[PDB]
Amino acid sequence: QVDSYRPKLGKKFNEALVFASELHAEQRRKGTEIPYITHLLAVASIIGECGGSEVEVIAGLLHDSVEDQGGQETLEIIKQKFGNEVAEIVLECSDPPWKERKTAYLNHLKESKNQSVILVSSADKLHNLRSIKSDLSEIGDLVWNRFSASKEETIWYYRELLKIYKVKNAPKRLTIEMEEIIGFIAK
Amino acid sequence: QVDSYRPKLGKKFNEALVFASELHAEQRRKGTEIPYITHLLAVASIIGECGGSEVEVIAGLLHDSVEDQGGQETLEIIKQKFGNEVAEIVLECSDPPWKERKTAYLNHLKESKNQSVILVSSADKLHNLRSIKSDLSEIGDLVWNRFSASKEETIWYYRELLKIYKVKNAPKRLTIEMEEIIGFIAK
Ligand SMILES: [Mn+2]
Ligand SMILES: [Mn+2]
Repeated sequence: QVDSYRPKLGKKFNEALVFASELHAEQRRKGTEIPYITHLLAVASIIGECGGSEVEVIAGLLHDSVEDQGGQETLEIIKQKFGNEVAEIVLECSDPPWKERKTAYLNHLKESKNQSVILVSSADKLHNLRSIKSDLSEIGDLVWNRFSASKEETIWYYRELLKIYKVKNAPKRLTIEMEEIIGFIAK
Repeated sequence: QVDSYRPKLGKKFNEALVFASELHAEQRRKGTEIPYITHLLAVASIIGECGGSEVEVIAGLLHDSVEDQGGQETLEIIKQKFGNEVAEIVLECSDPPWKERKTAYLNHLKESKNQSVILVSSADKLHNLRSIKSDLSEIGDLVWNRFSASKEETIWYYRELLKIYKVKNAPKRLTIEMEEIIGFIAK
């Protein structure tokens, strides 16, 4: 259990792994029995594979913690454990008629001054898209029964997200695959 | 930091997250600066998404620990921390002319009596295939300069692995995607 010297993903990342898993222990991927931690681990992995910093990988593990697991009190815990830079990425990632809310979030991302937010966001969306594709191969169009929007609305939203990620210089390794999946799931 | 009641992925899984990250802290994905923990998190995620048990997800986090991070002494630590069932999956996953070694490992998987080994193995290979595909989109054929075998040998080996996973009833969500990626990377 030696602690290596100045590893890129070290003690704070390991603390974040445990914190994310404990915080989301009872949460499930919508419509399934799959533990939600699977999504957070996948997003953290993608961010790391894009050369993400420790702060960015931690923000990836925690990007759903304020929305889904306690709001402002959880944000304060994130600050205490992981610092304000992580907390600021998480808050900026966090999110009236549905279509206006979507447009507001898209413009929020478009105007962001934090490249870390674009990296975390695009990794989150890539994992969600891979998950739709995999579910389609198992249950077919039953996958769409898990969403709070139509297939057409969902495809529109992902297409708009992709355009923003391109204009904000998200990693091409992510946007290339996104574009392939979107075309696939659009039939 | 409440501990929920009997979560599927609980205290031992959280201990395994930390152990895997500490053990592999200095290891990098071959040919890159990417921390190796990214691979282990991705494999654990895939196993969980296929309905894997806690034992299976932990084995996924640890499937490269004996080969890459200390052999039999590390196996004994795995037994002490996570039990002999996890250790037995890890050992059975772990691996003379190259082509005969490959054939021996393929037959080893084919004869396995442990469905957990097939699940962990197929998740490992799916992540490796996704990684090749993503790297191809960034660096093109330079990806092949990272391997200890030719492109033709690598494609052959993945094709044979896929056939075994199908005959051993690995999850179709994994083998369907494997087959797509293999065809893509084969040009
Ligand atoms: Mn998310
Ligand atoms: Mn592996």
